[PDB]
Amino acid sequence: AEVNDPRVGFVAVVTFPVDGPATQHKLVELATGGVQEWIREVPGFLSATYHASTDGTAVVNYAQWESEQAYRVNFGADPRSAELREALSSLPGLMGPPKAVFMTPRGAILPS
Amino acid sequence: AEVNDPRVGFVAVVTFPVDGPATQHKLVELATGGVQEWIREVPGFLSATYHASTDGTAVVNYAQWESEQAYRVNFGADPRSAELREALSSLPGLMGPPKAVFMTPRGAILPS
Ligand SMILES: CN(C)[C@@H]1C(=O)C(C(N)=O)=C(O)C2=C(O)c3c(cc4cccc(O)c4c3O)C[C@H]21
Repeated sequence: AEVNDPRVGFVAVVTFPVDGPATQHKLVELATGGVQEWIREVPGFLSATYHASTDGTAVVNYAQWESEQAYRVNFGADPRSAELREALSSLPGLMGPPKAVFMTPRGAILPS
Repeated sequence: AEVNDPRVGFVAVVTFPVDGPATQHKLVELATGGVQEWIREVPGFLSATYHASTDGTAVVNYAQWESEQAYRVNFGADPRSAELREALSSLPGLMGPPKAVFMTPRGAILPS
């Protein structure tokens, strides 16, 4: 969604510490895989964008949801979220567990 | 811009540690209170979205840029960037200097 779309009620920013660019590419490919297609159809899901840090040491997911309740009761309650968490957090090359920060959009500066 | 617009070549995620929700509100209010009106017309600036962490301890900015070159040359190299930093650090309730992570969008999941 546009970053300041009013439908975006909740945002998760998840950071995965990796040992380098080869692992960053694998992590992204696995996360945006094809078998993660079910996420697209979860009620309340708006977007998940994976980024590689410029220094090769981290992959960051910025994800937009309609609400915290949608994220917790529709994605979190689904058995596939536990499956995906296991898979991503056990890929070889990870230097620690993913760290998530949950947050609400409160203001935005955009060009006119 | 849409999170997966291909024009987004460079992203900065800046985390401001704060002492609770009241400071969260005051910092977003400051950041969107006109101190950075000038940024809207900077070439290559796409957006700056400020969010309050749900735990009350940080304000996070997700900022989209057309390229790292536009960010460094049209933002970082402009003396007004430093004035903006100084304005945001002068607020009571900040608990440390802001932390930045620089990154490139590499994959996305959108709805359907
Ligand atoms: C490893 N998986 C990928 C991982 C793990 O471990 C944690 C965690 N253990 O704290 C986490 O919070 C994740 C998280 O919040 C995720 C995970 C993927 C994921 C995918 C799409 C949207 C979205 O919002 C989201 C997400 O929030 C990946 C998570």
